[PDB]
Amino acid sequence: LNAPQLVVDDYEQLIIDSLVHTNVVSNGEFTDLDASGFMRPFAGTMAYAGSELLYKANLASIAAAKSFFKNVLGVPEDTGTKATTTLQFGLSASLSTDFIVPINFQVSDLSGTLRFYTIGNLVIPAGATFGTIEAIAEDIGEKYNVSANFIDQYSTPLTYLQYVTNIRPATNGRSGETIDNLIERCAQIIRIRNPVSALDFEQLAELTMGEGSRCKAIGLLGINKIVTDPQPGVVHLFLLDVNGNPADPVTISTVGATLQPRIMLGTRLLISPMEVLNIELELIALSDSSKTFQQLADDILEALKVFFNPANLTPGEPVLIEEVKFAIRSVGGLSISYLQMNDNAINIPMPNQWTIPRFSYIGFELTDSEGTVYRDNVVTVT
Amino acid sequence: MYVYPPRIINGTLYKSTDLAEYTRGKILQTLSIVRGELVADPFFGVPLRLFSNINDYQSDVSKIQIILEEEITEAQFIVTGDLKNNGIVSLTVYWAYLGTENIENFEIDTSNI
Amino acid sequence: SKDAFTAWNVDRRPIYSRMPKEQVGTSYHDYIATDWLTAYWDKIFIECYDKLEDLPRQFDPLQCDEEYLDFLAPLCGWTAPYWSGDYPPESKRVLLANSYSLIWRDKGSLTVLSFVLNALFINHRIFVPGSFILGQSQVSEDTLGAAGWEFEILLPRDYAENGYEFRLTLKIASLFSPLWCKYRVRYDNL
Amino acid sequence: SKDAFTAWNVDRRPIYSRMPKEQVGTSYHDYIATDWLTAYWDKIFIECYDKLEDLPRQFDPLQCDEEYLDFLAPLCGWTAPYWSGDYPPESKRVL
Repeated sequence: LNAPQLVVDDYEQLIIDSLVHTNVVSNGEFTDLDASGFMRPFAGTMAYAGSELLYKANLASIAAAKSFFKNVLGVPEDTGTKATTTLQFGLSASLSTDFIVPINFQVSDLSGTLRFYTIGNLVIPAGATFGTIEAIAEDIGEKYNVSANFIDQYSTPLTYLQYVTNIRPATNGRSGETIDNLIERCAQIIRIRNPVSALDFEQLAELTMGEGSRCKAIGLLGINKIVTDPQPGVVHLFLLDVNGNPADPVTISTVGATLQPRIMLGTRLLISPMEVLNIELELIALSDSSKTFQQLADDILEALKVFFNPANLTPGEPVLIEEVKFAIRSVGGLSISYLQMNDNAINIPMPNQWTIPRFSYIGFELTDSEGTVYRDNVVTVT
Repeated sequence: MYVYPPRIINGTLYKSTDLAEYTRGKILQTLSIVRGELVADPFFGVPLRLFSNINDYQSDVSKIQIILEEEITEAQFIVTGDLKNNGIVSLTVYWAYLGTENIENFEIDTSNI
Repeated sequence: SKDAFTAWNVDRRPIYSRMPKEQVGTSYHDYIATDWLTAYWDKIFIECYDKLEDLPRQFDPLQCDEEYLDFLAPLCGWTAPYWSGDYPPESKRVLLANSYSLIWRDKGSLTVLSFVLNALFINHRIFVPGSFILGQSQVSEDTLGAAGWEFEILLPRDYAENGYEFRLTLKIASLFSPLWCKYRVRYDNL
Repeated sequence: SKDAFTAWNVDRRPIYSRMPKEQVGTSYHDYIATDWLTAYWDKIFIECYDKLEDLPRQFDPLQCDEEYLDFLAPLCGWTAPYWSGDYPPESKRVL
């Protein structure tokens, strides 16, 4: 139900009520309520100590909730992170022995306001002219987050040490966290879910592969990729790489290494490259002279590049000539008269469920009301 | 917040989280602007009278004190004037930040730029 | 008007330490009765303070005390069919500690089922039926294959047929194995 | 509080040139950060100023840019088939 209140609303009321109780218990014989009375200092001291105790109880309940978040939920409470960077120390000679930079070496910026300290001992091996180690800020706060090469001043010289810098910008410096951020971070843990359907299985793969890539998940499709032979507990994944090409073995392996700990018991995950069917277009259209020929060609080319973008294509689905005609006509300045897709004027069905279209060639034949003819051939392959 | 004097420190504008040095920057901004300098507010700024004999040399001190009192309500200001030898009139502005109770030292002062 | 730290942590008399003393000769601290009367309330307040200090520990299933395990179980999503008072407290600690990080996050996976079974001290092997077993199958003629939605839980001979371990692992498999998968609990032939 | 002519045409810093300068040592012009922070805004303002200055030119078909011929077409009364977007830019100017 509702959250109980731990603190007392009014402690003077508490003192008063304990003194009304001194009267009630004694049957109307204890009638002194002022500070000069015997009971009042005792009651007031108890009330004050109790106020401290209840404040500590409130703090303890808050801390218990935060401890549940940290241990059970796994969400630490951010009360301030000291920014960290990667210092590089560059020596002025190739020493025959190991150069030891001791722990807690202090470096600073030009102003001297910001001070970082190395978190460990730097051991530059013999014959090595530089070495890197992580350093941490002196205090929490966002003010320690600086760009690279701003943390270079060191007041304590070392022999053979030429320079000290930070190759990385200092990051992860925060002064605290509001309760709402902690609550949303805790709630994100509960929302964690494994892919169970085709769609989220594809989304998990595309997130790993990168933006511009596609995946397709087919159930019960065996290794041989035979539709008439269903194989129980099998989820075939077909991947199109970030560049639009079928995924290379490195991509297959890195997607598998990411999705293997996510399949449940009794499921076999298969990953295969997707297939591409090349679409060749020939177009004869009549311009309305509202645009130049080159502008029309460029606009149609961009519209078809968007239409055949892998993200806009569902693999295994036929390429409808009506949809291509609509995509071209949506440019506006033309009127399509003839369109041929792969030397035909019909829809192109795909050989199997795991083939995505990819258009590679278009032949422009544009005409205006004046009879001027603009001919071009654009090869869109990468 | 960005204190008055625009200085690019560590690649960015000097942003401070302490209100005492921000108030000090406000005092410096008010004293560094002459009435009429700004086009948006040509009445903001201290009134400057430079080339005149030193007879009513406390009136401008009082005016500066009043202007500092009205503009900056987070501090208490006392302005004193002294006459030097050649032509120098030495103004001393004693200010205390009401947020704090003791004098607050700033670490940007010791830093050399 | 003492600082709380001295009264609660140094003196450990949050009430008596706050009693008047400045006027020596006649003060509350000058009479032993004031010390005697406030002793019990100081002791009770200090006991409650120590309990409150230890309270954040009590929300950590690993380190906490056994009285809070059943209290924390609803917070981790464990209830009557999944949870049980009969569970050994060490198993309760292990199950509660890894509920959000491993169990509910990846429920249905082999790792989660094996982790739950190991938490209850049930030695087991999860075996997917297949035509090729690495232990004994021969390379020249045996064929590769898999079962699909089938698996088995094989237990050592130390456990008795349909004993505590068999039926406990049956319950755990029902609660954590995917519902559409066919499973069987058998004796490990190794 | 200086005049527009100086700030926009001579200084070409319509914002920075207006920052107070009188109190030497501690003033906006005494710190280079003030010059750096306002440089982009002065650049943008001067670019728009030059665009606005050339704007009256852009309404002369002979002198305007080709981007304004299609904009000036309805102004001159060319919307129906009389006008075409495939017309040569020079022919558009003459018409």
